[PDB]
Amino acid sequence: TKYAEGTQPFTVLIEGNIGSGKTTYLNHFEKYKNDICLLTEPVEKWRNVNGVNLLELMYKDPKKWAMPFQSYVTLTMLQSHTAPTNKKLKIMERSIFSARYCFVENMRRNGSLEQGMYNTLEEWYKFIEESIHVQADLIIYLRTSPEVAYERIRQRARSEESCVPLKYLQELHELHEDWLIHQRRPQSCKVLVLDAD
Amino acid sequence: TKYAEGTQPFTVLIEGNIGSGKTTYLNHFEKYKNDICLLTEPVEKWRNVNGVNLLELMYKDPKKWAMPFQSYVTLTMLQSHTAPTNKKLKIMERSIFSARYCFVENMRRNGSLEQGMYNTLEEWYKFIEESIHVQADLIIYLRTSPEVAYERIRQRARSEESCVPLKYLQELHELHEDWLIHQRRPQSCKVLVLDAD
Ligand SMILES: Cc1cn([C@H]2C[C@H](O)[C@@H](COP(=O)(O)OP(=O)(O)OP(=O)(O)O)O2)c(=O)[nH]c1=O
Ligand SMILES: Cc1cn([C@H]2C[C@H](O)[C@@H](COP(=O)(O)OP(=O)(O)OP(=O)(O)O)O2)c(=O)[nH]c1=O
Ligand SMILES: [Mg+2]
Ligand SMILES: [Mg+2]
Repeated sequence: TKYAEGTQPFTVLIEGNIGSGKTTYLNHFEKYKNDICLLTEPVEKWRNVNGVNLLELMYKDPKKWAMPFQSYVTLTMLQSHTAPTNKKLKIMERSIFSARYCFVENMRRNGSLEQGMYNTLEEWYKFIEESIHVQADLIIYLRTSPEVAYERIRQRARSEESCVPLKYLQELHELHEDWLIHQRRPQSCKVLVLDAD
Repeated sequence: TKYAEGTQPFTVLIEGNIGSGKTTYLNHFEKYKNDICLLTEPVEKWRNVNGVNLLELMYKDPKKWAMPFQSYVTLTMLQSHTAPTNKKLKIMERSIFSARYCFVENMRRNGSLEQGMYNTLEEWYKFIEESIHVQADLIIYLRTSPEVAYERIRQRARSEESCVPLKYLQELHELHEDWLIHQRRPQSCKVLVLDAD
């Protein structure tokens, strides 16, 4: 019997590249706060971990900070996945699955995460699967081109993202495609594709 | 309810400094193994995580590797704490508590863990406490002098531990005292103190 098992409503995960408009899309649901559990913009947690900006530290020095940063992403997603609600609907920006299948995998490929750091994160994912219930009934995938993602990133202008290269977003885009369109990853529930260009 | 709640027998934790004799002490129960769940020598997991020696890497480069290493230590302890058994007694070498209250404390103090890494591990520890059940009925404390621990470490001669100085063991000793003697930490059930010198 897993933690939070049987405590969760029908759950929708809002996914897509950085700057695909996940927060914008979820903002339309806000007037319905009373009926829907909305867990949005988890990045604010990562930018301020009791005063520490892990997002900043990660981009400045990935070979040292990518590991703690992803471990903390994993935690905050878990907190949101397992958060109690009395409501019939929960909608989340991001999920433990995108952290794992896109970000962690990409950082393994680019060498930000050495094998040992990758292995530790992966062993955690496996234990989490056996011990903690992650409700997932629908994923809405905001599909975008890397060029479009890139312009939104620049317009929003997060200081931490000011050095994010187009190639990185191309890498992440394909990984979202692998996961949500080509079913290269084990995880499976309904996916609704939307054009966010 | 938390993961593993109501699944665990009376649980004994064996604690003490590096080289204090936890495994040696647990060896005395080997003939009772069919009636006691015995989880010994977790360092063997940390020396080989699919071929990666996390212990070795932590000691060669703590500013980089102490974080992922402590994260994996935490995981493996948790795997042992929550492991199913039909036996009426469980005895474990180490616990999540000594990893948190002794090793992580010391690595933060000596600057092996930056605030960001420290904060990440602590946020995990907090969530684990909410989500995962850790059975703890007795701690047996194999109390040693740092000097004797040092001798035993040198005799055993783990290559990973070749550069461990007496000062490090003195530091850990006072953190074991702080927790198990002075009780300046949260719970810790009853403690039975043994002279392992
Ligand atoms: C989920 C996740 C985000 N990140 C980073 C990428 C971004 O710099 C930042 C937030 O990314 P996103 O999770 O994509 O959030 P966003 O607000 O940028 O998305 P949108 O514009 O569609 O609303 O965190 C990781 O490094 N690893 C991760 O696992
Ligand atoms: C539990 C723990 C151990 N360690 C390290 C210290 C040691 O080098 C190694 C194993 O230490 P110990 O957990 O003390 O195990 P041991 O086998 O050396 O003890 P004993 O001789 O009493 O049987 O792991 C950490 O770095 N962090 C931790 O949280
Ligand atoms: Mg957003
Ligand atoms: Mg031992």
